[PDB]
Amino acid sequence: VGLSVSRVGSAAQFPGMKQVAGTLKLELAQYREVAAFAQFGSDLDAATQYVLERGARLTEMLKQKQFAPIPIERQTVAVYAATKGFLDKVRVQDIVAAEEAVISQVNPAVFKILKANGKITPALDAHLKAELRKVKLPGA
Amino acid sequence: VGLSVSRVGSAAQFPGMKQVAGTLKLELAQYREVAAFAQFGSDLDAATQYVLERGARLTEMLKQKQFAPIPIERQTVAVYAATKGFLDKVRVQDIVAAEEAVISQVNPAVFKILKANGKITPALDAHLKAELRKVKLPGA
Amino acid sequence: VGLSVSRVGSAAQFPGMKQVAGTLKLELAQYREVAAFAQFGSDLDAATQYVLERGARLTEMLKQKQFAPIPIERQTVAVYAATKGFLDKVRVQDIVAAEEAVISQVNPAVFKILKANGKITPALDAHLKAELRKVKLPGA
Amino acid sequence: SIAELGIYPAVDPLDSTSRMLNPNVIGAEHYNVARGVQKVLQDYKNLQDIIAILGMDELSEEDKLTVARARKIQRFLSQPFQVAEVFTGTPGKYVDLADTISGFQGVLTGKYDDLPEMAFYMVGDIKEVKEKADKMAKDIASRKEADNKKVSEELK
Amino acid sequence: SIAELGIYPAVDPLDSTSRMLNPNVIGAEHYNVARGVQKVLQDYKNLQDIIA
Amino acid sequence: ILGMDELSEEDKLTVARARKIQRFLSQPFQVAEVFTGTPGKYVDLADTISGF
Amino acid sequence: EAAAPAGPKEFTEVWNKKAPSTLIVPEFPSNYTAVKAVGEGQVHGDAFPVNFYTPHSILSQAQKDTVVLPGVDGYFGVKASHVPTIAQLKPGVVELHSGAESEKFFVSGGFAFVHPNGVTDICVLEAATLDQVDPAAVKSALAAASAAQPTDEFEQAANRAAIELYSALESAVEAKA
Amino acid sequence: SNQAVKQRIRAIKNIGKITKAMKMVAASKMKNAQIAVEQSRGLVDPFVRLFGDFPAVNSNKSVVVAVTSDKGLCGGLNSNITKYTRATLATTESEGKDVVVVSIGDKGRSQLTRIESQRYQLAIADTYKVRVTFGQASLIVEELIKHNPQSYQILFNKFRSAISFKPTVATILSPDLLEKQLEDVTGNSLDAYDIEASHERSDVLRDLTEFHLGVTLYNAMLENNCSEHASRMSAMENSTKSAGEMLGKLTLDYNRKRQATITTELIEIIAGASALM
Amino acid sequence: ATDLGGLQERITTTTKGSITSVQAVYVPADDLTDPAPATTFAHLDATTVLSR
Repeated sequence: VGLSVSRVGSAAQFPGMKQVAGTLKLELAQYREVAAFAQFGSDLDAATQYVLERGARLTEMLKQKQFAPIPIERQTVAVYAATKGFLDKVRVQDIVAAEEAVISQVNPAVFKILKANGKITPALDAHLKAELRKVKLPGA
Repeated sequence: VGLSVSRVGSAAQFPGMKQVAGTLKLELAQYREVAAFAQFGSDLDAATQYVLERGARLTEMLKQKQFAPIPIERQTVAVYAATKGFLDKVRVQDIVAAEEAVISQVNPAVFKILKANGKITPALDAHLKAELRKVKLPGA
Repeated sequence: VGLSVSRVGSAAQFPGMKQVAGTLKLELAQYREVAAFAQFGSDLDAATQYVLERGARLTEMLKQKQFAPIPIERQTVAVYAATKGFLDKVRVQDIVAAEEAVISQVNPAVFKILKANGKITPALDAHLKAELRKVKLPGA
Repeated sequence: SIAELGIYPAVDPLDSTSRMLNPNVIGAEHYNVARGVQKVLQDYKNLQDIIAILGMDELSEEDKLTVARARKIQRFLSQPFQVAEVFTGTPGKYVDLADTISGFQGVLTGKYDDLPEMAFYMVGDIKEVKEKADKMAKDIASRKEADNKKVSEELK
Repeated sequence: SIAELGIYPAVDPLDSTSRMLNPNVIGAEHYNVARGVQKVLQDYKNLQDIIA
Repeated sequence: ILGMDELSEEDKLTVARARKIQRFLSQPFQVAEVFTGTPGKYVDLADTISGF
Repeated sequence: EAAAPAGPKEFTEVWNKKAPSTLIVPEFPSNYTAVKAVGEGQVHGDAFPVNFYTPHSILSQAQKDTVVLPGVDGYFGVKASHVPTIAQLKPGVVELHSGAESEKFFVSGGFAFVHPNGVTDICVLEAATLDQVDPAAVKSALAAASAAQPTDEFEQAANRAAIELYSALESAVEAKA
Repeated sequence: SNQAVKQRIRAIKNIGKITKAMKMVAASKMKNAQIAVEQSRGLVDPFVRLFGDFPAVNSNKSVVVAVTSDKGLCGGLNSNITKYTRATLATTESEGKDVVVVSIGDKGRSQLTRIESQRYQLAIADTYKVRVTFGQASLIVEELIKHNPQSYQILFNKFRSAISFKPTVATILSPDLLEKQLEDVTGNSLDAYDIEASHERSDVLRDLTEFHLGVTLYNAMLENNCSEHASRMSAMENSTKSAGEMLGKLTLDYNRKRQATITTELIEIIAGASALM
Repeated sequence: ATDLGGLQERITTTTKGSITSVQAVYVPADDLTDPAPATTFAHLDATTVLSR
């Protein structure tokens, strides 16, 4: 993600993805800076460990399986559930199932208005904050 | 000793030298790999350190002055005297005189039947087990 | 100064400079030995600490502006003024202004004897040591 | 790089060879001293990376004895040349072969762990390292009184 | 590098690939074991610049 | 690695002067006023030497 | 009786004639303290220097005019030019007055020295002040301290220390203002 | 040859990250261990104004203590007080006394038995793993008074600043075995104090010397721990600097070999084409 | 050098006017001693580094 460039993607992506992907790529810009530093997890500052844990959340969030491409609204709400709150308690081993859980258990009428409007309106933002807390996450 | 290969294997080896050679290879393989940490001689670990000084005995064993090839019986006796631990008392820096003391102080009738028998027979591995103790080794 | 060599000009330098810059390149050598090991801030031996701010004075004495060459007599007095300790305890950000003070205040008949003899004669260094004590160095 | 260290003649001792370096040609103690000097220098060359990136302060004691003896025999292999005395200022030092064997055996066994490193730099043999040691340890005590002027107003 | 550790066959686990490594083909409970083995060995390869 | 109040007060002044130098090197551009609104400013040389 | 003048002045001598010269003479803890015990002054009238110490904290370096210390022979009070006293303290409350206001710490036990220059040094281990103690778990502990009498003298001494600490912590928690 | 340089570059570029990381880690440990050290500095003062400071005593039995580090990436700190403890053992030993040598830290047992093997009798280690407390220092003190000496010498590096660590020697005397004898100044210097103990002066001096040994051992191994962190923060910043310089020279040489490689294969292709055409 | 020089030597100040050329400089393989920047930099009188 540090070496792959796209010199078009400034105002050539999904607007609901653009609301979130700036934060996602700036959180990963700190994780790639501190990652190879703090390979050990013993004696850590409370600011560096937080961006380490966030980068480890986003890293397991972005990986997906083969021959199953995701619609754009579903990955929009998955990166919204990752770069906001709603996932800061699942470890790393369960985010592969936790994004599937937040995809499946969320009332899927948010996807239709997300896809038709194109962006995250504040009404849909508030229903998306509300819809993401009632998801039974498989972190156990 | 790492990069040196022989793709005939031990199929074309003198017997008896084969009985000591797998051991010599194995301890040299341990001595090579627990090295690149031997610069820190401070922390005595007593499991790696025995391996390090044993491999030092074996590495000092295989040094050899030129234009004087050794007969194969004296070679396998000199390696048997290091892989059975007879030389653990002598220091690292003084085995090339200790091996010469071993070779010139055992009876010359050990080799006359080690060459003829082809391998270290059970009627011989306890003869020289006692012959290797009745000689004096230059080192305390 | 360590790499810059000239094995052909040695028998081709100004004999007044040959006897005062034989001291200059050796004291710059020790300054090259101290600052290449004591950059850690380990300890000040208080004699190697002397030659660190002596060699810093010889470096700042050897700076020069552009398109302003100096005659060889006004060079070897500024090297005489620095290696003989007359420029000592002048602060190192004054020596550009201080070696301009040396050449300006020393009697111009000094440079006329030194150019013509080509050599700091015994009658002159006793005189030139005097004229350097009567020098209004900046900063005192 | 050996020339950039100031060691002249800049002979790499771990890359120069001879067919006379044979115990049946030059003798036993000469060949043994030469192989011991090359063992110390190789053991120091194998310690260059960790000395560079971790510091001198983290080796073992036998390692940092090896480093000190190797820094002694690196300086001791240098020598002032009689054809270089016109652009150096040092007199040239023809060293006899027995003097070289005796001095390097002295540094190898440990008779000279007490001298500084720069006592060995650009000297003839093992007497001149001790002469230069007292020449450079009288120099740190070389502080005389009153500046010895006799120049203030010399009469005519 | 697998061979001078004495490991035979000296097959690099993090360089040997197959088209039979789909979960559709060899099943999921084999593919998960293989992917976990590769994950563990790659993280050990990352930790070897500290633990050496 | 240590903190903002670790260093001296002259270091505080070096931080303050450099942070207002880093902002004073910024400039609104006359060609970019069509999509940033604020008019651009052609600064002469005699003004920026005096300002800095 | 005074036949061995030891000290950092004189350790320098025997060290400099017997240690290698690359090491300077090592420092000593007396080089880091400014205030001695027999020296002149540091009383000036009414308020004397009190130094309250624990291993993990410094609780008072300020000048106080009277200190109430809980010695093993009872709570005594230290006025300005008090007699020099090395006093072993039992579990009790230390009151450092300055006027109307005072700081009351309950301590765990540990000595308190008064020096011939008026410098007072309270040196306890755990100084748990009275507004951070609970009044409920003290009885839960001294109940077992009253009940348990073992066969060994070691836990006997531990239980006696337990009851003399907990009983003193009783008397200084109900009768507080 | 031209690939092994590309792996050496990645190795040195990773070492320049690991050492920068642990430089920041040692800085974070140093900034919060300095807090405990300058609070622990208080309690050592009443004992050194009450009992004085007598290093050069005529003890017939001594226990020296060299307070070293556990992790061994400190940079000449542990061998500094090894030089100091072989200098102070060559200062008191001139009269035929018994000396016990103990050490706190694994870098003490690995560097004290090299200079002296027979008097070394005890190795305390794994001290700084969780934290350093006073119950731990007092347990170490009780295991020191398992022997019955007339003096105790503590060797430690005192955290003067983040740059200077002055090696301090600290002395404690056994109570009436040597402490009452060293105070006799035409009478005594301790008779001015009125003992308010439950028992006599020898028992309160025994308890006072145990408490003094405990607080100087606690302060000694706090000062040495945070000076260890400061020398690690300064010793991994001369390490990442040298690993950046080595990486820069490796990148320059790799670029030279890269350009020479492209020219070499290009010249061979041109020669093979001109040998036909 | 001759092709780059024949381009860049026509960008001068004459007596009648001047051409001032701002040239975007790409550095191949992040190597400043590669012959295309090492020949291009011999002509440049100023560098204007735009950093992220």
